[PDB]
Parts: sequence; C-alpha cells; structure tokens
Amino acid sequence: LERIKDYLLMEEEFIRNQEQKQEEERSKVDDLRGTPMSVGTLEEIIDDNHAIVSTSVGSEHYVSILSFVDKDLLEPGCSVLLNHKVHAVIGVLMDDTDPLVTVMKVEKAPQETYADIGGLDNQIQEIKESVELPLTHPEYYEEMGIKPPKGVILYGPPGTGKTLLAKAVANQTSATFLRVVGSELIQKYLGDGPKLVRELFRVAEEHAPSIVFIDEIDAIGTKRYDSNSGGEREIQRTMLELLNQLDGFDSRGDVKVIMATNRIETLDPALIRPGRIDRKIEFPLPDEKTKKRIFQIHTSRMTLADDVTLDDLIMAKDDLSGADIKAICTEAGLMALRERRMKVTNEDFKKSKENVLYKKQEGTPEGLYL
Amino acid sequence: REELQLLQEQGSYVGEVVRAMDKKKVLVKVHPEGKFVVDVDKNIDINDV
Amino acid sequence: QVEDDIQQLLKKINELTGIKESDTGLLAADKQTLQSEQPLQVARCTKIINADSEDPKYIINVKQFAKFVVDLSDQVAPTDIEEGMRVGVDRNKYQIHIPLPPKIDPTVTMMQVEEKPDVTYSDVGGCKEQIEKLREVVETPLLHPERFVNLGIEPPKGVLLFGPPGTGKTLCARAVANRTDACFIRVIGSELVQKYVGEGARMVRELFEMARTKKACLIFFDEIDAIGGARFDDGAGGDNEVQRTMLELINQLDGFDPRGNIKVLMATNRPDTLDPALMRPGRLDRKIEFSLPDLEGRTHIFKIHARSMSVERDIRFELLARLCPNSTGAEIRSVCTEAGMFAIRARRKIATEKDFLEAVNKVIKSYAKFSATPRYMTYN
Amino acid sequence: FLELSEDVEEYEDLTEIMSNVQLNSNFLALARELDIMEPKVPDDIYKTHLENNRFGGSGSQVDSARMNLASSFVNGFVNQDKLLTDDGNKWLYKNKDHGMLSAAASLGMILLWDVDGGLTQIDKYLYSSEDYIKSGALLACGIVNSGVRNECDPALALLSDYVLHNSNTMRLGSIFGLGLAYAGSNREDVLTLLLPVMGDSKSSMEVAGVTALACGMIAVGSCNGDVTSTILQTIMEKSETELKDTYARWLPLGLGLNHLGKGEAIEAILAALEVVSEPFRSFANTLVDVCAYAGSGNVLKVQQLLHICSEHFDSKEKEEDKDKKEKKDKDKKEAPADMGAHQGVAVLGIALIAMGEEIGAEMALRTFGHLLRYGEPTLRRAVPLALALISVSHDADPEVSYNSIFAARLAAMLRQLAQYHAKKGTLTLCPYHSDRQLMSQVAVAGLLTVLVSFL
Ligand SMILES: Nc1ncnc2c1ncn2[C@@H]1O[C@H](COP(=O)(O)OP(=O)(O)OP(O)(O)=S)[C@@H](O)[C@H]1O
Repeated sequence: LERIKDYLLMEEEFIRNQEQKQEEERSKVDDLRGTPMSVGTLEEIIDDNHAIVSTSVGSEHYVSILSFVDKDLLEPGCSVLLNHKVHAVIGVLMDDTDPLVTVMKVEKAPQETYADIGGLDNQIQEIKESVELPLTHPEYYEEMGIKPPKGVILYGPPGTGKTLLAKAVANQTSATFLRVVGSELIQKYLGDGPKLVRELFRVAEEHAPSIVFIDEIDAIGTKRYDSNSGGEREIQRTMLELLNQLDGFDSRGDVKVIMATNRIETLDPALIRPGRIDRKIEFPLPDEKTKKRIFQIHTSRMTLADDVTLDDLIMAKDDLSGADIKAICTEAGLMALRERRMKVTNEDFKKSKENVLYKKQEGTPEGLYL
Repeated sequence: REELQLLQEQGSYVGEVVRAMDKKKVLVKVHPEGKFVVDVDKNIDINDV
Repeated sequence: QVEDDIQQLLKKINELTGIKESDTGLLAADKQTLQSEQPLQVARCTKIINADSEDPKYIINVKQFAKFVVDLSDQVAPTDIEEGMRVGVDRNKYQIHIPLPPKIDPTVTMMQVEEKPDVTYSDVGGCKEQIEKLREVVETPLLHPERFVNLGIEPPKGVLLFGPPGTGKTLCARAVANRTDACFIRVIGSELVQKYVGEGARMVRELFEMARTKKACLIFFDEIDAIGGARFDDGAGGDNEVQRTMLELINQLDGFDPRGNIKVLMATNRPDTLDPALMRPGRLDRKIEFSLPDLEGRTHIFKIHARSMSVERDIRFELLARLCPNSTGAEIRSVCTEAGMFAIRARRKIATEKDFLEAVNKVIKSYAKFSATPRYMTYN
Repeated sequence: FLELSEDVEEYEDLTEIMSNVQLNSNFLALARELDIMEPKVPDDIYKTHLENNRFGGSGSQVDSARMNLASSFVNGFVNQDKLLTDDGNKWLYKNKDHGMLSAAASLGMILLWDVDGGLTQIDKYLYSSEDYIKSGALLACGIVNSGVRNECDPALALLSDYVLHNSNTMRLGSIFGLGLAYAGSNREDVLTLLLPVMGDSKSSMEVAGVTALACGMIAVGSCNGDVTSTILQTIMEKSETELKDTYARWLPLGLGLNHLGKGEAIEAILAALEVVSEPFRSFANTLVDVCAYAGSGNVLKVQQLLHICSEHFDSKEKEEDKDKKEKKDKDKKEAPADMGAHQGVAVLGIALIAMGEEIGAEMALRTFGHLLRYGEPTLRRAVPLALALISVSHDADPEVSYNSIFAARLAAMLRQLAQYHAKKGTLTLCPYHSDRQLMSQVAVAGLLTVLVSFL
C-alpha cells in the first residue's frame, strides 16, 4: 500500500517542480528591451550613457544604455543585453556561466548516512572530523586558532565503498555540493583546461561553503616527468592548471575537496603534498569483524531463514570486499528464487559464495614457502 | 493544393537552450552563434523547456 | 504497516501543502529618455592600416570582414587618426568620428595581483641565504642604484626557482609581494593558452604593452610547464601552437632590446622539462633552489607555525625536529594542525608534546611510503 | 522532571490531596515547588564556570539607553554569582519607564531561586520613589518563585486604582507575576481580584493583557476548558469597548489559554456563536481556532488551513498559519513548507516563528540563510530571536553576520535579543505567542521579559 504513497510523493515532487511585474512599467521594460535579446562583452564603459561592447562575431559599437536597475552593476567582463535594432544596452543579466555548471551539480541526497556502510569508524571518524566537524561544529578551530584540513584522498582496493563514502557524505550536509568526475577533459581542444576549472571554482565561491568533489582521476597523475620523446598533449597542462587553482594564490575560501582513487602510486606527487591535499585514507580489505556488519546490512530486509550462519562463510575465506558480500546476498537470493521458495538456506549461500568468488586466479604457488 | 504556400516559406532556426530564466522567457544559443534570450510561443511551457 | 501509515499520511499532508499554493495562486530614469537615444548609431570600432599623404584616405580593418577604405568626419582631430589607433567608423557616412583605446584586453589586467596578501618575511624561515640572494635581486636595484653604477655590473633580471613540491616558492612569491612597493603581476601560464590561432602570442604582446607603460614593474611567472619548455615533436604532429606562443615569449622577452626595469621571477617543480632557450643566463641569472633545512630551520618553522596556536610552555622542538627526517613547511604545518585535531580529540586548552608526537606519527610514519610497515630492528 | 512534566492543575490538586495524606511529607517538599530548584542553582555554580568577558564585552556593546537598556537585560539574564544584580548604581538611573520595569524585573531574572535572598535584594527596590521600580520590583517577586505566595498581599492590597494610578502597574507586574506564581484546581480568589481588574480597564494595554494571560496561566490545563463567567465576562467586556486593537489581540490570547486543556471542546462553536463579527472578533475566532486544536492526525483543519490561509484579512493569516508549530511539532519533517516561497511577508514571519528553539538542524539554519537576509526592520528584527532561541564560528557566526547586516536601532535591539538568545509543556507554549505582537512600543517590550520558559 506504501507504493501508492511513494508514487504520489514522487509525482507531487514533480508537481512542485512544475510549480516553479508592472501593468505598464513592465511593458515599458518590454520596450526598454528589444525582445530578441543577445549576449555581448563589455570592453570599456565610458560612463556617459553609451558603452562599447564586443560580440561573438566581433563587431563593437558605441551603444546607448537604457537603465532600469542600477546600470553600474555590470562591468567590463560581464555580459550585456543588446538589441538587434541598434544593439541597445538593455540591462540586468544576472551573471550566467557555462551550461556545464548544472551538469556537475547533484541536487539530491539520494542515499543515506554513515548507517549504510558497515564498520570502518576510525577513518570514517576522520572524514567525520574533517567535514562534519568544521561545517556543523566550527568552535575549536576559531577557539584554538587552528585551520581545518582541506583535501582527502580515498584509495585502496576497489569496491570498498569509496562510492558509498562519497554518497554518504553527500547525504549529511547543508553546505552546497558538486559532483565532478574529473577525467572529462578528453577533447581535441587546446586551452579549455582552465575554462571548466575557473568557472567551477568561481561558481563554488559564489554560492556557499561547499565541497568540490573530484572522483577517480588516478590515471591522470601523469608521472610528473615528461611524455617520452615527443608527447606533450594537454593533460599535464590541465592538471597543472588545477594545481595552481588549488594551492597557488587567491585564498582558498570555504571550499572543500574530497578525492578518490583505486590505484595510488601512479598519481602525481605534486598534488599529494599536504596543504594542497591534506588527508589520505586507506580502505583495505577490512577484517572478519565488520564483514558481520556488512552481512548484517545486506540481510537487513531480506527473507533469511535464521538457521543459517553467515559467520560460517566468514570463517571459510577471509579476503573479499563488501561489494562481494552484496553480490553474494543477492545471488543466493536468486538461487533461492529458482523454484518459488520463501527464504534462503545454507547451500544457496555456498553456491553463491563460490559463484561470486571466481575472481582471483594465480598461480601456481605460494603456496610453497611452505 | 492551395495549402502549399505554407511550404513556400522560410521555416526556422535550431537553437541551444542552455537554461531558462524568470518572467516567461528562455535562453537560446544559435548553432554557430552566441546566446540569445528570446520569447516563447503560446503553445509551450517552461516546465517542458 | 505503521510505517505505511507514517509515510502515507506524511505525503498526504504534503499533497495538501502543495494544494495550498495551488489554490492560493489567485520609469523616470528608465522610460521617458528611451526614444531620445533611439536615433543613435551602431557605428563600428576599427583599426587603422595606414595614412595616405595630404589627405586621410584612410584604410582600415575591423576584425574579420575586409580592409576598409574610409573618410574622417569633419569634427575630428585629424592629427591623431594614425596607425595603431582603434577609431569609430560609421554605417552610413563611412567616416571616422571618435578615436578609441586599443585592444586593452582587460583579462590581462586581471592577472595583476591588485592587492597585497600578507605573508611576512618573518614567516619564510629556513632559507635565510636563498631569500638573501632573491633580496639582492629584488630589493636592492629598486632601492639603491649606486653599486651597480659604482662597480660596473648588471642586474639579474631573471631568477628561476626550482625544487621539491612543498618548499616555499609560493611563500617567497607572496612574501616579496607583501613588501613590494612596485606593480606586481601574477602570471597564470594558461592565460597564454587560449583557443584560437595566434592569440597567446598577442597575450605576450599584451604583457609587454603593460610592461613598457611604467617603471620597475614585477612580472611573476609560476608553473611555466603550463607554458612549456618541451619541444616535443616527431612524426605524430599534434600539439605545437603553445610552443609557438612560447617562442614568441622568448623573442619579445630577451635578445634584441630586452625588458629594462623589469624583474621577473619564475618557478617550476620540473627543471628537467625546460627549454635551453631560457636556461641561458642573461635571461635567467640565478637558478636558486631551496633545500630541506637541517634542524635549525625546522625548529624555526616550528616556531613560526606554533607562535600563534595554543601549546604547552614546556615543550621543545628539538626532538620534534629530529623525528622529521625529510620534511617541509607544509608537512610541519600539517603536523601543527594535526596535533590540533588531536587536541580536539581530547578537550584541551593547549597542545602538548605527545600531541605533536602522534601528529608526527600521522604525517610521516603514517605517510603511505610503500609498502608499508617497516617493522624490523637491525639498527637499534 | 515531575515538576517539569506536570501542568498547572495537578501540582495544586497534588498538593491538596498530598496536603491531606503526604505519607512522609517529602512529596509535599518535592512536588509543589522549591526542590526542583534547590539542587540546581548551587550545582549550576559548581560544575559550570562562566567567565567575565561577555559581561564586559557583550556587556560593552556600546550605549543609547535602548541597546544599553537591552544589555542590562542581557547581562541580567546571565544566570559566576548574582554579580550583575549587585553591580552598583547609576545604570538603572539612566534607565526610563518601561525599561525601568524591565530592569526592576531583571533582578528577578538573574535569580529565579534564593527565596530568602529575593526579599532582601528586591526590598531596596520595593516601595521606592519610582512607580516603575516598585511595580517592576513586585514583578521581580513574581518572577523569582512560584511557591512563596507571601509576596501577594503587599501588591495584592494596593492593586485597586479605579482608573489609572500606580498600583495598576503593580497590577501588571503582580497579576502577571502571580500568574507566574500559582496554578490551582481553579484559583478563584485571585480571579475575584481580577473582576475589578477587567472592570477597571485601564487604557494601559497590559492591564487586560496580563489579566487574560495571567488568568490563562491559571486556566491552561482546564478540564476540557470551560466557558465560565470569567472568560465569558472578558468576552462581553471585550466586545463592550472596541478600542486599541492590541486588546482585541491579547484578550483572545487568554481566551485561547482557557481553551487549552481541551480534548474535545466545542468552545470554538460556543465562542463562534457568541463572538464572531467584524474581523477583530473573527480574529478572536481564529485565535480560539488556533488554541483549541493542539494537534493530532486531523488533516481536515490543515486543508482548512490551506483555504482560509488565502483570506484577505492578513492577521488571521498570521495566527492561523502560526498554529503549525503547535500542530505538527512531532512529525517535523513536513514542517518545512514553502512559506518563504510565499510573499505575504508576515507569512515569512510565521515560518520564522515556526522553526523556534529546539536543537535546530542544518536545514533550519539553512532557512536562516535567507531569513537572515531581509530588509524590513520588524522581520530583520524577527529573525535573531527564534534564530538564537534555536541555538541556546558556529553559534556567534550568524551574530557577527548580523553585524555585517546592519553595520536600524530596532535592528540593534534585535541583535541584542539574538545575543541574549545565544546566552507540549504549556509553560514554554504561552509567552512567545504573547510575543507575537512585537511591532510596537517599548511599553509592550516592558512585558517582553515575561516569556519565562527556561530553567
Ligand atoms: N619556511 C616555511 N615556513 C612556512 N611554511 C612553509 C615554509 N616552507 C614551505 N612552507 C609551505 O610551503 C608552501 C609554499 O610552497 P609551495 O606551495 O609548495 O609552492 P608550490 O607552488 O606549491 O610549489 P609546487 O612545486 O608548484 S607544488 C607554504 O604555503 C607552506 O604551506
């Protein structure tokens, strides 16, 4: 019966997403403008009510200003609204940027808090103290004169929940948030490194205290030495642009960065210095104590005959990810669903444990220390 | 056959709508050209733009 | 089914909340001066090719169209409608009315610092002789132009700086910008890396236009690998236009009337990716690196990074400098902030010795350092 | 937490049937008064150690007999000893009439304990040369305790003035402070004193103000309310005189307070038959409509809220939409609404109330991101009050942000109030709905310090 409630909630949220002047003075604004408005570029403003502009085709004109709002808000470097009759300077353009700003801006917290992963709470406690504490409880930093950390690197074996940690911190926040898969810079475009970078961090500064979240750029740490005999492409120049944007000049502000990698030694050690990126966090193949918690989460709301013990599977083999546990908990459920059965016995878990674990295959010892 | 004067007319231009703004208008970037805040027809909603 | 109850009537009252607004939905400096300005004109700025003799008969280009043969209007100053001056040309009378400034490009004005960020000379401790040499480079010819004259020697107008990441290049940059007195200009290297053909060359032109307006100005490069020092080219034929921009920079930079009263500081983490068309002295005259301070500088950077944080008045910095074998001011400051975080892990009023001990652990001994645990004695 | 948990009725019924039995007399010790409060204040001094640079710094925030006057209040609500109480002289002599009420009551506010010390501190300011010192002094006697009841008679005896003499201001502080003092099964003797109070009807608002509010504090938790001749009398004597509409606002306050205690009351229909008229008494209708409907799964009045929320009279909008933080206080995830997305600026005031004081998550302070930035001085005044009630740098970060907002005088006062804030029990439900007519004189703000909802 709850599905009706969830569907009505989603459709009413869409209804709210659809729920998004002057009788004659606004019509005079409609004649203060020519209706095909345009986008230009101020070069100078000789302030005697006519300005010089620049166009996307490059024709630059003494064009008169028609102020309704304060006309001294717009600057050289800020665009204008020019007509097609005399390209008349119309007025208020709130400062717009690329289309690629709303693209990297997640508008939801679609998943849940630290109650989602199972057990790492020493370093989950670290990212806690380095994001959740400086944001929500910023007492002692002012009260002991000590500045909070800025950069956090996630690494280790993959499928530990780096994505899960990412979305978990994407839950518990009131600061604005941005989602950047930072490897997107494969163009054949010279320049165009700094365009995304400068506009991203300008937007980040203009909105709020925020997190600027780069995700999986472990390939792009291109060895910091050359490309071999002839290489130079743009990629070094773009990462150096991001480096200078981070820890050059022009004080950082209330901007946070969390980063995640699978392999870590192939990175660029001109970034991994503290100050530029502060924290580094290991996510290893955990233990046989929080595997119980990962099975506990993955057997929270599934039909399990409690006769079986997952601790038998934990006692079987000891090195696998929590994603492997999720794969087992779904796959044994499918093996139960072979023949319309209620709950899951032991042997579905056995066949599913064997089934998922077809990963490591090498070879031939060791094995033969011995 | 008399209807075919409508075929005899210049049709339209394509346009990149980056994002709409308040007060019943949108933005349009023409295919090689710059961006242009333009007006809408009576048949289209910004909820659908 | 109590959760069904909970979520269902929650969303139902939320639907009511939507229905609330759904049912509750039902010139003097701006308007009377408009039509007065409507008979103005959209007349175009230009750029003048030449001047004929005895008459204007001016030939002109705007940007892209053609090369325009024009008149001047009658109310001009016909003297200074010369070459290199952008002027305004009509759409009916085709004649020059009003001159304009040149293509100033006020994104090249945007790389000037325009401020003075505070990092004092008393904060950059550890390198009291490298910064002494850079002080000789910067402060002394801009204040005492005697001993160059009285001995007959030349100023080091270019100084490259190289070394490990974390070292203090940024600090020395903003340190001399703290006590500057001159026109200081930051240079993002990728302010030269624009899209279209032959424009970063013109960016170097904009640089030298700003340079030769004034006196004793300060161009500061940083990250010139973004500009580049690699003439990486064989039979692949890819990225080469930035090298054209950089050779333009060398041309207008040094050789055949160089800068003058201009002192340029550069920086790179990668000296082995440079071009020996800038390694030559006369261009770059001090290849000053920095190195890791032994103990006195590391205790000094402790003093600077702990004078303004709550610590115990009993702790030393000799032993803490010991347990930094190889480290920088960034790593030292990370130790300070990390021990502060440990003080937040307790509830202290100040920091203690063991706070910085475990912070040294976290920074250096809990660095990554691969692979990883060095548990052996063999030494002690 | 027995005395915190209990309402006005059952500690007086408890102290009368336990006045009969008591079985050890220690429940007559504990469960009336004075033993919720005897362990706390010494242990408040002991385990806490509060410094002096907010007395001096937050007590240094300049001067101007308002901000300074407010600062006295801020210093006064400091409670490490009753130091700001005994800080010399010439600070209250700079003070003026209704602020002299606030400062004469402020020695009440520093010390809501020390029964024996209350008489010997207020006694200098008792029966003094000034009307406001003596009337705010008996007000302070009503503040400090609720079980003494021997401070009644020096004030109680004087009260009658028959139009507008001194003891009517002692009636304001002493009818109000005695409303602070006792909650019987139905105390009737103090209400027989209240019959020449409403029959007196001074042009001073807070006579009938603390009449309705004080008899309501006596009458909150009544047995499904009552439509008795007390509040029936103030309905008929209310509709007697249509003058000074603050009367037509604060009398339905105490009306709806007597309506509190309801489970099933038809008193909205009864006062609907007796009362309703031109929107003064239809605003009384919406006040009884607010107070009779504390909150349940009863969404039909929430869609009634949806429709009559769009009413053209924009003060029944104010209280009728203001009922929300009473109604849905437990299922508070729905409590974020689009009241800021509306435009009837008092509605943004209503949501600004509706956050309030609990622990105040990041979404609430996120709403104070926009509500912090507004330009009207009653709404920019309205934001720091609930903003620093909801948090009782971090805390002081929006405060210095308000210093960035202004640096009017109202705004300065609002900032002072926010600083004071920085540093279904009915007792915390009444006084802020008493605060809801703030856009007014400092004479109204002479009672602003009677929202006594914190230990
Ligand atoms: N003596 C010092 N005192 C204080 N901080 C220091 C000192 N030496 C280095 N630092 C730190 O190092 C920073 C300056 O050096 P860098 O930022 O590494 O310059 P850089 O641009 O990062 O160099 P690279 O190679 O381009 S990353 C300072 O902001 C401090 O964090």
